[PDB]
Amino acid sequence: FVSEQSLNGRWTLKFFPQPAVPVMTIEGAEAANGIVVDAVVPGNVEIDMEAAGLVEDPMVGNNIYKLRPYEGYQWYYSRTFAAPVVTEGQRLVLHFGGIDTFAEVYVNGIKVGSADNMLIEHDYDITSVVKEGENRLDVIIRSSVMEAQNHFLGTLSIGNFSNEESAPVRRAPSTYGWDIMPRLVSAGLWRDVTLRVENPVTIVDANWVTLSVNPKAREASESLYLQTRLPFEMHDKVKAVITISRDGRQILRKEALMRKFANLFTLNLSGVDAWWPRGYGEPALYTAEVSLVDVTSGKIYDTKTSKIGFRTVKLELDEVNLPGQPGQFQFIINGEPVFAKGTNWVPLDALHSRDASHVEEAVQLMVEMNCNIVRCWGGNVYEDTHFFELCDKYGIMVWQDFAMGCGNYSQRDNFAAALEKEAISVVVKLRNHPSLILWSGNNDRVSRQVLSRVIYEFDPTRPYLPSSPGYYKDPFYTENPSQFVSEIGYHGCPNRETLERMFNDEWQTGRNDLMTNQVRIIFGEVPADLDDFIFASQSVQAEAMKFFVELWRGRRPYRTGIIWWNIRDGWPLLSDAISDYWGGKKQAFYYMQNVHHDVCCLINPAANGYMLKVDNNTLKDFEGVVEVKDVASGKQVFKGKFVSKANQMSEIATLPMQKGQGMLVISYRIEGNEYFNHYLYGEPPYKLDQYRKWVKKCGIYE
Amino acid sequence: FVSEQSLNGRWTLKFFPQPAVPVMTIEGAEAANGIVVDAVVPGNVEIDMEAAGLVEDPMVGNNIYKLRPYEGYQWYYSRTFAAPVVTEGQRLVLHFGGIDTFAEVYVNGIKVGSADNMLIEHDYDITSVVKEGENRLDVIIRSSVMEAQNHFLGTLSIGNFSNEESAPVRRAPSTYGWDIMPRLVSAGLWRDVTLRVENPVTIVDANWVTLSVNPKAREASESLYLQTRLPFEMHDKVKAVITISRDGRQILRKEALMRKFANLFTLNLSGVDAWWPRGYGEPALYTAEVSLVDVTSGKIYDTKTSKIGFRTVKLELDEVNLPGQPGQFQFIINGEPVFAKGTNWVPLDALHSRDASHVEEAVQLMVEMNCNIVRCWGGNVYEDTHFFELCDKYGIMVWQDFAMGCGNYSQRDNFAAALEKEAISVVVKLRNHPSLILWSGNNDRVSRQVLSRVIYEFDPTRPYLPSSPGYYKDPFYTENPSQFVSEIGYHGCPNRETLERMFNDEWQTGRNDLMTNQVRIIFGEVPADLDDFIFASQSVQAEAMKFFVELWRGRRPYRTGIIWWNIRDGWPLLSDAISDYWGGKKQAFYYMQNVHHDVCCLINPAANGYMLKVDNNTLKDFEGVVEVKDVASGKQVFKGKFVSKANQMSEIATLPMQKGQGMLVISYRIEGNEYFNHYLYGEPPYKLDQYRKWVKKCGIYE
Repeated sequence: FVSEQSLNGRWTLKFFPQPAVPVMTIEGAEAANGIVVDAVVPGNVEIDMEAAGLVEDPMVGNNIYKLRPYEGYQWYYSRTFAAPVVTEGQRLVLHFGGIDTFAEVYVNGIKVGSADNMLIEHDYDITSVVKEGENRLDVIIRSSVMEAQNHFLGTLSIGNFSNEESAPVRRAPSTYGWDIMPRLVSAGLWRDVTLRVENPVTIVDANWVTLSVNPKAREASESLYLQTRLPFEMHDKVKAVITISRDGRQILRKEALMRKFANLFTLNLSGVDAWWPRGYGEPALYTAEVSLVDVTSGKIYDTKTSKIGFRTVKLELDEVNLPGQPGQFQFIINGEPVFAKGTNWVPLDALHSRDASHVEEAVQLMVEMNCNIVRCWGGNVYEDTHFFELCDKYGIMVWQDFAMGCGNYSQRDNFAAALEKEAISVVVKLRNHPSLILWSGNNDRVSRQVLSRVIYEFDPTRPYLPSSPGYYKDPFYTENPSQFVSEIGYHGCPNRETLERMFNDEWQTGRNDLMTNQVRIIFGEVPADLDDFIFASQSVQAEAMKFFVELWRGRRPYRTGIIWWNIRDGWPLLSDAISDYWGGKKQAFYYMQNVHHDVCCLINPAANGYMLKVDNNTLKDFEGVVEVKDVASGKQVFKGKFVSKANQMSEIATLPMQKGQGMLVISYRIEGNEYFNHYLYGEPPYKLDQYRKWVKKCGIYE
Repeated sequence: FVSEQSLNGRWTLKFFPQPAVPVMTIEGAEAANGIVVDAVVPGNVEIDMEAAGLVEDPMVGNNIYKLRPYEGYQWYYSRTFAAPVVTEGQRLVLHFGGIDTFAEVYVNGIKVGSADNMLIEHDYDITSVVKEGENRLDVIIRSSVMEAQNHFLGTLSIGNFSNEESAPVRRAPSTYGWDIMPRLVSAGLWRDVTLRVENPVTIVDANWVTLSVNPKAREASESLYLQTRLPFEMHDKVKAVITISRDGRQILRKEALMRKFANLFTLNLSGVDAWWPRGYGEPALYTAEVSLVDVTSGKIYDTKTSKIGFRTVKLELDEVNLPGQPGQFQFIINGEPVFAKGTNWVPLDALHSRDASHVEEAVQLMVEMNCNIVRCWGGNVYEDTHFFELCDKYGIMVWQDFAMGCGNYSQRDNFAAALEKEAISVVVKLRNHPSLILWSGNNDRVSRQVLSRVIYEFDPTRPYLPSSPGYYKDPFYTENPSQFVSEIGYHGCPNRETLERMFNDEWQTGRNDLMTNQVRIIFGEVPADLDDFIFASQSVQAEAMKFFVELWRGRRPYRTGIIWWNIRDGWPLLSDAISDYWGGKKQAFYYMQNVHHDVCCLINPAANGYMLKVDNNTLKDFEGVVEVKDVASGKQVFKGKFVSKANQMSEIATLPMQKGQGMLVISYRIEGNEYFNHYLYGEPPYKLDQYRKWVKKCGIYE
């Protein structure tokens, strides 16, 4: 964009209870009896009120329930802005990255738009209403909860675990409450507000599509679907300048005279690397830039730049074993069947204006874990562009769920038009990121028509799948027929430092019972000491998660992927996450890390023994040695060389059954690098002090 | 509702020919040159004009054809009403139970609505337009026939037996003419007009769904889908009070704090009886009441009460014998396959404001007949709530056809939006009646999309079936393959008292020939005497109907149901009904009554004799004796005991073929109760005097 003048910073926020007739004008907003405080954009209204000392910190104890009255409040944002320089023919666009949710937008007392979706951007042409000098921007938000009473719900929209208030509105269903995730509806301008100046000649969209890729020949066929705004007097007088580069070095430069507003450019490239997920290769990214330049004067009218990756994606459905069942598929990246291992992406923060501050660390948790895939939960908002940029950079594939609740939705025209608008917005915005590999829904009007037609018309290169949503050794897990398990979870108690900071009735804020259960089956009794209960509850979560991934990794090539719930909490809570809201890595995080390795030696239970395997999630063969040794006595159970064939599971040896309870060490070395693992044999209940000494003498985990 | 002030009574009706430009304003209505007369609401405009002596009685002779000019007239209803007490926050709703059809509704000279469907209710919020003191209500109806010329018809909408004027409008197709049913379009406010006052806290809908039922254990799982209007200041401060009772005794009382506007309550009940159709058990009904009560003050904001029945319905489709053919299904009520026997429901009156006055007696005709099912014809209007209440009370299942004509309809957006609005209105209004068991239609845009999507979203507990629409011993009836015959009919001449009251050209008002035919095949010659022709024509209809039901009852379990056309006339006419418009029971009515018994001994023709059967449409076993005796000579053909197994047909004996013509008596006694039947053997033509003596000496029918 020619000019991007930010409107972030200090605004004026006036809040008041919403009357029977909602306030939708500036006159009623300034006449209403309310409280005026300073606000920060981007932000949440609860953050502004806590800065004013009007609400307590909702992250401690039961303070979150004290935000209940504000769900029926209205929120009046207002600020003054200076009008940027607009010459004749240019357009001034007021850009909202996120309005939660129902609001009337005014510029100089003139309504410029009416917003009704918190998950998509909002752009309003304010060229004709802006004035010279000081201008006025007013946004009057009304109660999201009360808007639901403007709709009549179908039978199948009531009673589902999704809140009925979430059914007729386009908002993140998690904000209304889920499992233990607490109700925090909130409101406000939770993303950037900016002013954009566009030339009469401008780029509307630049769609990059990888037609084909030959990784060995270092070649790729890349298409550019360029749509521009082009006055006819500029036809045959503007040229498009396409530039592909990597690390400063220019790979390709193509110029073409713009004779029409929409064009397709096919670039056959040489000496370019393919984009691969983690383990299967390098996440090669190339800077793709297109510019509209005047042929005579050289004036640059617009320029769009993004980092793309040459990659092809295909979902291979298995119709021989369980045809059409959830999980009977496998991702084919660059013609190679990949094994998916990763986490489900939950909200990063109940106050979603703080999501961007957590994106960096949260994605890094997947890097240390070595996740090659991540499934963004449909109950959460759509993450912004920077999240996908990090997944592009670190080679983490993205499975994107369209925002839906666990329960049926409307089948009428009004809700379909709102979902089509949302789908077209999200698809066009994200369809150029190589990390994104799959759209997912869940004649049901939303998934089997509206979302499918949008993908068919705006993203034909990605698959669209409308489906797939006590003792960890129970047949419930060990005899699951799903080639690709999606949401597998287990509860763990957060670290003591997180407990003493977030905090009976406070712990409840049968799920808390589930914690005490799992410790009894594994360790016999519930430890009276708090520190002993934390280590025991975290060790149960650690072994259970490790067992799940090792099971799927060891049953390849039938098993094709495993996504687990989850990697990080979005609120200081007692849940199934392996890392809490403040960055505390629980005991499970380290157990899984030694199993998500590119080449991992593991043990699976066998009929008359233990099966020592080695899994390879790369495209190269590896040689090494592996040594199995009982922890307690130190006896060597197995030691020998192994060949890890590329992109497959390899069986090494069948170990004899050990006596009673105990632990085995897995010491294997690859190319001079030492890697470590373990296997808990025997039958529960175990002695907690014995399991503690096994971990300590193993010398792997603290 | 807090206040229901009726607006029924005397109105002011001004009628005039509709100009080229239809009158749609109060100013043009009062300026038009017309006639002003007193009117009665609810009513039909023809009834008001006959009270003024302006039209003759359209029930005598050819007077109905003199109402032709009024089809192009406009009708201007007008009255004054006092405004009920409305406090701050309350809503005043003007309720129309039925506007026929196209009208502009004005309150104090301000248009509050525009109506375009005579089959559904119309509600308009007149809170902002009502004034203190005397108010004005004006309804300007225009010509329904002329509105059709505002549409272009498809090829398949022209030429069908449905009138082309009925295709593009939402009106009862019967009003335009059907078979001999005469054309009487009519107009007016044919149902109640009332004023309703709603609190800010009010009940929008209370959907009762029987999830499951265990008749033996006297248990049932009942769900309540409650949708309310709830100001946020009332959240957590209003409670819902649910009460299930029967005959004053309270069965269940549940209270729940209203924390959101829409909720699902599941009630697991004990000591409750299931609802059964006639014969299969008791029509147990329970008073289900929900109220919104202020937790502090105890103020009752709203209360909705209705009688429900714990019942489950399933349509078992036969895909082995004739897969997908009409009639190859059977109703499963409470897990039991039921045998359906009943009548088709035609209009109760061509002037439909008189329907409510006939509902009581008409439903009683099905009670004396012992019908356990009734199919409301799609050419008729949707009956009101009281009709379904009587079917709930007397255990008569209801098969509801969506209002459609025999012929294809439009496939464009305008007609689909009008039908979706009508379907959503009718379904939400009737989905709580236990007697209702089936919705029926007939990629055809109406049945295979619009109606189906409405049922899927607003009534998932009931089946939706888009289909099934000379000598009575001709193979045309005796070799019909339909397990469930739906519209089986036969003509009979009404009683003499009905002829001398309704009345060549008058009798015509080849169908009248059909009467003279059927008497010739059965009795040889056409009786010259009128009384002799009436008895002969009614006896033909009586034996033919009796034969049809006995055929289906005797071929169970393959045959699953039989609905016959029809039980009652809606106008003094010569038709196939077994009871005329003035309540006169024709000879067929009594023949069918002795065959619709819960346990009926009957005879079916066999290959080399007669098959003596006993049918059981209950869930209990019965023992008795049966005696067969020839009428003319008095010889005993058969006598012995029989065991009637529950809910099945049982063969008793194969009787030898009797000589020549004659009649058999069927004298069977069950639990000390005497029941009677007969069988006409031989081959037509018969002597009418001989058949008369057979009936007289049989001692069953007068």
